[PDB]
Amino acid sequence: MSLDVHQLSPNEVALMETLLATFGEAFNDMETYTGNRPRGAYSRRLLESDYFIALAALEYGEIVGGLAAYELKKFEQERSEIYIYDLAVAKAHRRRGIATALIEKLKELGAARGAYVIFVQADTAIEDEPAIALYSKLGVREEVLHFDIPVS
Amino acid sequence: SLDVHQLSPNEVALMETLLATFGEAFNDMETYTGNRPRGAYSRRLLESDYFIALAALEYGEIVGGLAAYELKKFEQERSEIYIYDLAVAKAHRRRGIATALIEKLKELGAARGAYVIFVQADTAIEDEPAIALYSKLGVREEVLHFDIPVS
Ligand SMILES: CC(C)(COP(=O)(O)OP(=O)(O)OC[C@H]1O[C@@H](n2cnc3c(N)ncnc32)[C@H](O)[C@@H]1OP(=O)(O)O)[C@@H](O)C(=O)NCCC(=O)NCCS
Ligand SMILES: CC(C)(COP(=O)(O)OP(=O)(O)OC[C@H]1O[C@@H](n2cnc3c(N)ncnc32)[C@H](O)[C@@H]1OP(=O)(O)O)[C@@H](O)C(=O)NCCC(=O)NCCS
Repeated sequence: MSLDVHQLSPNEVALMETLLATFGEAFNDMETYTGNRPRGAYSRRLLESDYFIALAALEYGEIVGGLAAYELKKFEQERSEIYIYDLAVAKAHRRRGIATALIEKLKELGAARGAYVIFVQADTAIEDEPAIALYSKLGVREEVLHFDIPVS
Repeated sequence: SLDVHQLSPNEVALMETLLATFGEAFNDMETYTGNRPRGAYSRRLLESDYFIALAALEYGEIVGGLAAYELKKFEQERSEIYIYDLAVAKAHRRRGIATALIEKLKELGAARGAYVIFVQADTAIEDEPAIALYSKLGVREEVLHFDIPVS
């Protein structure tokens, strides 16, 4: 395997755009991830922010997977946690340890940031158990309730 | 009536009071207050533009509180507000306070381009008021939560 797990820099908005296409195909929601892409300026400032983390997995120059996460600096104590928002690997490239490699990279990035934990919500439907099997091996599962409150 | 407003960088002595309010709603007056950050640290956090701290007052004192994070999305120029903790003092429970905190967050989320506010709710019997409050302002979905150690 020639896998390269790479943290996107502010100098790599172009890579972020391709990663969005990887997310779209993997989530079967191309319209959401590529239908109204941000401007380079917006994407750039996000990449040079203190809390946003974008990882890309590459094979011979091709993006085959990636991860988007947010570092949450806490208020009750001097500590931080990393929230994995999106994580995806291209279909032809799955069951090969790419997602594991991405999370392993996020761990060593987290330890360098002083974060004490990484957490991620797993959807529960039929499409999910590959991710659930992935998350169950790395962390501790707990069943919670999620609510989407609308904003006008 | 009620007074819900956002905390400011030079309201750290009030944030630290809100930290205590969390400690009694949650019954863990040691995680939220047994190891509080430096005075220096907490203003840095309040001066940040993605962290949102809300305190509900009635008569010049804390009854409710909210701590949230604005998540600027990468796929589109939009934002999502993640409520991390929402708490109301027990003495003043069931008076529409938690509702007023979320309504305030809606108005500020709109001024940030936020299209949704999401919040997690566990399942323990003590948390049925939260689940009830949340189930009427948003549609529920049952998900799995995973805590992965950085170790
Ligand atoms: C979930 C996903 C990222 C996993 O990618 P991946 O690179 O294939 O995962 P890995 O190869 O590292 O697999 C790691 C372990 O997780 C388990 N696992 C992964 N996929 C599995 C599957 N379909 N079925 C059962 N177990 C699975 C296995 O234990 C695997 O280890 P193993 O091959 O040694 O048995 C990929 O399936 C995907 O992109 N799905 C679509 C989007 C999605 O669900 N994202 C999650 C958002 S949180
Ligand atoms: C959940 C909590 C914040 C609600 O606070 P609140 O100010 O009392 O709630 P509100 O007054 O605004 O209630 C609004 C609606 O929510 C529902 N609700 C609130 N509490 C309820 C309860 N014990 N039982 C049933 N429904 C309840 C009702 O529909 C209520 O409207 P109503 O009184 O007119 O019938 C509060 O109970 C609390 O702090 N609990 C402890 C901590 C917690 O669970 N936090 C959430 C996770 S961070």
